[PDB]
Amino acid sequence: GALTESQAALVKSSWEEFNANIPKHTHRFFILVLEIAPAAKDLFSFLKGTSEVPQNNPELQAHAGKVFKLVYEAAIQLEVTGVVVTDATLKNLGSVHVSKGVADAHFPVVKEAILKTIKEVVGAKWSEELNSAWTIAYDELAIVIKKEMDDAA
Ligand code: HEM
Ligand SMILES: [C-]#N
Repeated sequence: GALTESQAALVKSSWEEFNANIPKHTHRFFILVLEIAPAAKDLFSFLKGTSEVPQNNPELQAHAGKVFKLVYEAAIQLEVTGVVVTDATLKNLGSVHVSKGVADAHFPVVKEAILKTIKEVVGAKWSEELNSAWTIAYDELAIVIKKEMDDAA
């Protein structure tokens, strides 16, 4: 689909819609995670010892916000430039996932959880053209982190 001027315009618009509600969209995101794979719970410091996903934990929120920002920035960078750029951050990202016990087969867990999360966020505006646009941008960014994990291992 490439990322036409028209597709980019579609991701920006839908990201703005997400940040518009972080405590919601972020706790939703962790539930769609534990739906797709329950075991994942022992991994997060702020989920261990708990029984349910904390709803107002600042550690949790600041964590999940950072995750979606990174996927959006990725899509514009693809329409403008044509690529996703690897920096210091994405590399420190890759280290911390390894310390914590995270693997690659974990990644379609977090993707579906994010496409389903954005399908929920845009509702009727949803198009093929948009699904195509966030699918392209996640896949392009995941390709880049998995790359830094394998490197931190
Ligand atoms: C494009 C895809 C992904 C993005 C953009 C992303 C982003 C992030 C960020 C920004 C942090 C916090 C880093 C810090 O500041 O110290 C982090 C932590 C973490 N990540 Fe991910 N991530 C991705 C995929 C995954 C996957 C597939 C898993 C596995 C379920 C995972 C599990 C974790 C865990 C356990 C931590 C530690 C949190 C703690 O215990 O405090 N991530 N991630
Ligand atoms: C990362 N979640």
